[PDB]
Amino acid sequence: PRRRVIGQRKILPDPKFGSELLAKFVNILMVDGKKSTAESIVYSALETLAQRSGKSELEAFEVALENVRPTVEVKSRRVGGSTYQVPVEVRPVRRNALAMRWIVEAARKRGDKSMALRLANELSDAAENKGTAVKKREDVHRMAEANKAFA
Amino acid sequence: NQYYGTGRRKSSAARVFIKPGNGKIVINQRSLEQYFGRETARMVVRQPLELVDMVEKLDLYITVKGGGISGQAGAIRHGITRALMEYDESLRSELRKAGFVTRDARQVERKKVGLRKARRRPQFSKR
Amino acid sequence: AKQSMKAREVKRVALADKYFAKRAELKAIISDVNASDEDRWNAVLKLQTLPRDSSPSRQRNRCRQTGRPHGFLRKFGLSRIKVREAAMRGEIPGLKKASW
Amino acid sequence: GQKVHPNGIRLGIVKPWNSTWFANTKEFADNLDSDFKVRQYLTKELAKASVSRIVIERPAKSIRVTIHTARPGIVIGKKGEDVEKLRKVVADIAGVPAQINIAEVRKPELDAKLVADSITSQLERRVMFRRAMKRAVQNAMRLGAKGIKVEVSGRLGGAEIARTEWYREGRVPLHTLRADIDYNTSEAHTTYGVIGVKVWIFKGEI
Amino acid sequence: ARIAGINIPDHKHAVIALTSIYGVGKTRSKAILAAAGIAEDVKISELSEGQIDTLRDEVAKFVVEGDLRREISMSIKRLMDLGCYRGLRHRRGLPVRGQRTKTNARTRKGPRKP
Amino acid sequence: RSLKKGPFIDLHLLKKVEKAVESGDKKPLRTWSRRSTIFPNMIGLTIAVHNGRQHVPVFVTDEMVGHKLGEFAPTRTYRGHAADKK
Amino acid sequence: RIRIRLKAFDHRLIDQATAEIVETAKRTGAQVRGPIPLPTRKERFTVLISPHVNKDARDQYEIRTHLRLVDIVEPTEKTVDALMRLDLAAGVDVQISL
RNA sequence: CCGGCCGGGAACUCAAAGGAGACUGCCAGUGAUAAACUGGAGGAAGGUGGGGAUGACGUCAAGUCAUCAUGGCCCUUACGACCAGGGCUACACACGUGCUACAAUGGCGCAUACAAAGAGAAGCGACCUCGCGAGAGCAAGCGGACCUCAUAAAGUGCGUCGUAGUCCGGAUUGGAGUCUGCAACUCGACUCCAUGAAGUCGGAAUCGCUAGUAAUCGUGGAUCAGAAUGCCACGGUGAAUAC
RNA sequence: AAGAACCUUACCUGGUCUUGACAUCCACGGAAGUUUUCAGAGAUGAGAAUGUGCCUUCGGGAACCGUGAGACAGGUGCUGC
Ligand SMILES: [Mg+2]
Ligand SMILES: [Mg+2]
Ligand SMILES: [Mg+2]
Ligand SMILES: [Mg+2]
Repeated sequence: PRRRVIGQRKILPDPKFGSELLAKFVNILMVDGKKSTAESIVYSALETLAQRSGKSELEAFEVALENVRPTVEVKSRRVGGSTYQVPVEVRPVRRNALAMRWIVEAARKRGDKSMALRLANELSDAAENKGTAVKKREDVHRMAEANKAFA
Repeated sequence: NQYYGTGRRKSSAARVFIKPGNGKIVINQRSLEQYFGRETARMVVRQPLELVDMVEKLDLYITVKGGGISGQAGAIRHGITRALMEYDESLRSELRKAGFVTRDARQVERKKVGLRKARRRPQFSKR
Repeated sequence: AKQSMKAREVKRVALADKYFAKRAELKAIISDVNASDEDRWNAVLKLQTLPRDSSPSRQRNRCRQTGRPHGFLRKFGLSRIKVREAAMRGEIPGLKKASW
Repeated sequence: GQKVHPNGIRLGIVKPWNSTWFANTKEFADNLDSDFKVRQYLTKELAKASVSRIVIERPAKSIRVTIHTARPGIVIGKKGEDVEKLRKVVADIAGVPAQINIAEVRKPELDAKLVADSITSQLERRVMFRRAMKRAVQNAMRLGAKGIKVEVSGRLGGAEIARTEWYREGRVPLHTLRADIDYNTSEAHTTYGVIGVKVWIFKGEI
Repeated sequence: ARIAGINIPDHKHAVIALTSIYGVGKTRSKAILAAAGIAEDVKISELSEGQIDTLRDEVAKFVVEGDLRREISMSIKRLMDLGCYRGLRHRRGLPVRGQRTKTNARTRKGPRKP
Repeated sequence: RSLKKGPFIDLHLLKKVEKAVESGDKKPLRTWSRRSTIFPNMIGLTIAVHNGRQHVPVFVTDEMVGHKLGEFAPTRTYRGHAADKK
Repeated sequence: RIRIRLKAFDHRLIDQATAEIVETAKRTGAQVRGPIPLPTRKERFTVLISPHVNKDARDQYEIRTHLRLVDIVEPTEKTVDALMRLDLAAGVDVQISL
C-alpha cells in the first residue's frame, strides 16, 4: 500500500465459544484451505491439554500464549552499510497474532504422533515456559535488547 | 399465516419459510443437525435468530439448492435475515448493526487467459 | 497451403467416401463377435486388399480456405485466424466479441 | 499492430452482421463456405462496378442477397438482364434458389469501402499517394462526415523502406462503442508490392 | 512366519504380512487369506498353527518367489539373446516401454557418473 | 498387447511366404512390411525387413513367433555416441 | 397440443417474431399458451490471435442462441393454417411440432 | 409404489426479456469561499461497487514470406508430383514450464452428503446380462431446462495403521488383456497380477499472490478414430499479512 | 503444434512421372458409372466384363474420363533488413 489504509475483516466466531482470537488461531493452523480438520485439531488439542493445566479451557490458552507473546520486536531501518537492526514497540494487535504464529511453527518443527497431542503438550510446556516457542520469543527479545541504542 | 424470504450466497440459492407455532427447524425434510449440522460453522445458521429471542416461537421450513456446505449455510443465514419480514423495520436496525442484510456478493473470479487460476501466473522467469 | 496436398485431400475424401461408410461392414459386421468362422479372417484379408486412403481416419480436416492443418475448428470449418478475420468483419452470424 | 478491428468490437451494438441466418451443427460449415464462395465471386466479378458491401441472408433454404453498391446502373445493366445472369451463377454456388436485391448507397463518398477502393485505384494508377488521401479526406469532409481518418502504409511510391501516413479530421472516437464509425481496408497491388490502405469514417455520435 | 522362502517380519496384519514374500502383493494375499478363512485384522503371532499350516499350502498353490525370480531372469534373457527391440534396450540399460530418453528416464539409465 | 481377435499380416507377405515355403528355401525375401507378425510356418527363412535405409536379413527361428517383423530390424542408428573420451 | 419451438441468434429479432406469431394466433381465434424464454446456449471459442507464436494472447467469442416456446393448446383449423406460411421474420428458425 | 409420482397451483426458487436502482444524491466537518477530501445515515450495493472487453502517438529494421496476400530473386525431363518404409519420439549431458511425492492436517476399507458450467446424430449412449477390470452383448431415450455423458472430490462418521523408506511413494520391468484404428515393432491410451526405484521438505539462487484472492479439491470443452501431467472453462472448501 | 502410428509431413532411403496431382485454352475419341483378374511394397502397368444415360443442330450438345501440342501450372524454395 503506497498510501490507502484499509479496514480489516470481521472473522466469523468459533462455533463452540465466542472468542475471536481462537478462531484466528484456527486460521493460522489450517493449510490446504481446510477449516474443519485443522479446527478439529484446535479443539482436540485444547481440551486434551485443558484439565492437565488445571485451568478450565480458554483462560488456560490466554495464560498459555501470554508467555510466548512478544513485547518489543526488532526490524531493520536506516542501514549504515552494515544493515543494523532497530528495536521497535510492536502493535497490540500484532503481538498475539505473532505469538500464535510462533506456537504453530513450534508444534510443526519437532514432531510427535499427532498434531493435537503435539500442539497440546508443547503449549502446556509453553504455559510453563519450557517450550521452544517461548524460547523463540526470548531470543527475539535478546536480539532487540542487545541493539536498543538505535532509536 | 406464513412469512417468507429468500437469501442466496455463492451459486447456492435459499428459500425460507418462517411461521408462528413451534420452534423446530428443517432443511429438505431433514433436521438441521443431521443435514450439515455436524460440520464446523455450526453456529452461523442459527446466530441471526440468536441476535434476538429464539425460544420455541418460530418454525422454519426451508429448502436450498446449489453450492457446497458453507455456501448453503450462508444462503440460509441471509435467508432468515430477509425472512424476518414481520417486525422487519423494528428488527432492521439490529440486523444492520450486526450486518446480515448485506448479501456479501463476493463470488468466484473467472480464470483468465495466460494465467492459471484468475490471479496467479506461470512463475515468470527473467531469462 | 500447398494446393498440391489439399488437392491430395479432396482426392482422399472423394475416394474415402466412395468406398467405406457403405462397404465398411467388411469390418463393421464381420469383425464383431458372432460367427467365428475362418471366412471372417478371409474378410480382414479383404480389408487390406483395398486402397489405404479409403479409411476416413486419414482426413486431416483442413481449412476450407487455406487448407491449414492446425488450428482447425469443426464448428466453423476455418482455421482459427480466418475465424478471427471473418469474425470481426462480420461474415459469421452471431459471433460477438465475448466478455461474460 | 495492436488496435482491435473497429467493426468487430462494435458489432454487438450499432453494426448488424453481414450474414443474417440460422444454422445448426450440421450445415453451419457448408453454408458458411458457400457464403464465402458467393461473396468472392460477386466482389471479384463486380470489382469495377463499385459494390460497397454485400449482405446475404438465407430464409428457408432460399438465399436472398442484398448488394449495396454506388453505381447500381452497371450491376443491373440494361433492362436488368445482367442481374439475372449473376442470379443464375449464385444459384449454382449458394445452392438453389437464388434471389438478389440491388440497394443503392445515396452518398458513396462517405462509406469506407468505396473511399478505400477509390484511393486504391488512384494509388494503383501511380498518382502521388499524398493527394490521393488528401483528396479522399477533403471529399468526405465536404459532405459533412463528422470525422475521418485515412491511413496509408506500404512502400509509398517505390521508396525502399515502408512508411505510414494518416490524416485525422474532426472526431474519430474509436473507444466510444456507441459511436457509429464505418471502417474498411483495401490492398493495392503495385509494381513495388502490395500497399494497403485503411479508412475510418465517423458518421455520427449515436 | 517362515512360510515360502522367508516371510519373517513382526507387528503386522495378515495381508501386510504376506506382502513380504516376493511375488505376492496386497490383492492376491487378500485372496489367500479369504481363501483359507483367516481374519484380516489378526497378526500372525497370535494365530494358531493349524490355519497357518493351511496358509502354507494355500500360498503354495500360487507360483511365488524362487521360480518367479528365475523365470523373470530367463525372460529378460530370452529377449536379451533373441535380438528383439525391447531386448536390445534391456541390454543397453535404457528404457523399453517407449519413454523419453531425451531428458528423463535416468531411473534405468542410473545417476550420471560424469 | 494388441489385436484381441486375429493376428495381423498383410496378405502379400502371407502369399509370398506361402509360395516361398512350398517351393523350398532359396533366397531372402525383399519385404518392406515391418507391420506383419511372424507365423509358425515362416521359420528358417532369411527374409529381409526394411529398416528405412535398406533391407536387413533376419533368420527366423521358432523362438520368435508371437513377435513382429519390425523390432528385429532396428531403424535408428546409435553408435558409440559423441562421447569418444577426452 | 402443438408447439412451434423457435430459435435465433439475436434476441432483438426474436422478440417481434414470437410476438407477431402469438398475436397472429390471437386474431385467428386465440387460446394461446404464451411465450416462454427457455435457456440460451452459449457456444464459446478461444482462438489464438496471431499467425505465429505468442500463445498467451487469446481471443474470446460467443454465439448466444436464444430460444422460445409458445405451445398453443387448442389448434383451431384456422390457427394452424395461420401459423404456417406466416412464420416470416428472416433470421429465425421456427420448428413446427405436433 | 411416499419419488412433484398424479391431479392441482403460478406463490417462491429458476429461466430471459423489458425496466428500477448509486450520482458525491442527502447530512456534518475540512477545503481559496473552489474542485475535491474525511466521516455518517439510508441502502443489496459508496465513491472506479467486483470482473471482462476496450491498448493513444510511437519504440524494439521485435515476430511471422510456413495461415494468407505480395515485389523481387531462384528451380522447370526438378527445389515440381505419386507411393511404401523410416523420421520428427534418438541420448553421456545442461536448462525452462508442469504433474506426483517425501507422509499421520495422512494412507487404506465400508458407509454417507453437498455443485456449477458444458457437450452430443458417421454422436451421446441409459437399463439389463457377461468379465476381477479396461471393456463386451442387448437396446431405450435424445438435435436435447425432458435423454445420455454423470457415482463430483475434498468433506463427514466409524475401523485400522503408529514415525518406519512404513499399509508413505508408484518410477522401472515381466506376464496376461481390452479399445480405437487397414496397421499400436520403431511409436497409443487404459486394465488386471507381480515387481516397489529416487526421495526424510531441498545449496547458491529464484517466483506468484491483497479475498472469494493464495492454497487445495474435483468437473467440463476444444483439438480428436485413438492419443492431456498441456490449454481454455466451471464450481466446492477457503486463509495469513499490508506498520 | 486446439492433440507426429499410416495420414498429417514440409525431412531421409528407395521405386516411379514430365503441360504434370492442382486451373484455364486447343486438337483427337470415349458417356459417366459399376464389378472383376494378374504382377508389384504400393505408386502404377497390362487386362476382362458391364453400363451407353438427359438437348435434338443431329457435323452439333452437358458432365466426367483418355492421348498429343504448346501458352502455362507448381515450389511449406531465398529475402519479415
Ligand atoms: Mg503457458
Ligand atoms: Mg499456394
Ligand atoms: Mg487424425
Ligand atoms: Mg491485442
